[PDB]
Amino acid sequence: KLPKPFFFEEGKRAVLLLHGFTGNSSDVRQLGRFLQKKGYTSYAPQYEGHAAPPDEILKSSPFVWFKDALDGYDYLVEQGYDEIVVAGLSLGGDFALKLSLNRDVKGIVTMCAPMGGKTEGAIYEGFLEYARNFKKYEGKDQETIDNEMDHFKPTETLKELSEALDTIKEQVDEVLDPILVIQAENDNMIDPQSANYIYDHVDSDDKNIKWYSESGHVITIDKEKEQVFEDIYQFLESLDWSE
Ligand SMILES: [Ca+2]
Ligand SMILES: [Ca+2]
Ligand SMILES: [Ca+2]
Ligand SMILES: [Ca+2]
Repeated sequence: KLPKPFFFEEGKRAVLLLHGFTGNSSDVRQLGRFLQKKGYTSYAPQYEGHAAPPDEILKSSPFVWFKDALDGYDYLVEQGYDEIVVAGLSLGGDFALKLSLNRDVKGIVTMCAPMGGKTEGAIYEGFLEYARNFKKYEGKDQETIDNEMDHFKPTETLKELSEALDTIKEQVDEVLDPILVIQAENDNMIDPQSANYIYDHVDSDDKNIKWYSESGHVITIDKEKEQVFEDIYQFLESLDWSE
């Protein structure tokens, strides 16, 4: 079965966990379980068309995915959690920054978040590989996979993604809330210098950047995830919770 949103309820301090483009809640589930062990509630929404056949992404848009993130914040509030940190991986880190401008958060965590909308190379190739792997997961024979990929047209989706990222980069200077910026030094999906851009251009009064030298882009599931989780916990413990 494909992943679904999760909601791990513990104490009154809550974390909204946002996944990346073509990702899903499985990329943040271990972080959610760690946060639960430490007493924090977490909710991980999923973007429209994700955890589903890749054509559903082509029929959706980043505009909807950001609304899915906002809906996740609003779901936490409806469920009784008013004090929320937003933590996002990759595109979700961009959405975490933008969400902080649209909803009241106690803090922001960005994890390998890109700055700017370059899609040529790694993002484009990653999306095609995601689609090919999904069709093999569907049990399709090789001729069917090959022919469907000949007709898979990601250009409009990647253009929308690029424009959404460009817009968020121009909003970074509006960010005010406490922030932890996390980045893998050896990221082969985005420019790791994005992390310096975020750190230097937010207007937050409380900021920290952490680099990890042995992790790849999906840092929440890779070889240093335990240290990443501990660094997130120490950030959360430093914030202005009412309880
Ligand atoms: Ca409830
Ligand atoms: Ca600006
Ligand atoms: Ca300032
Ligand atoms: Ca701090």
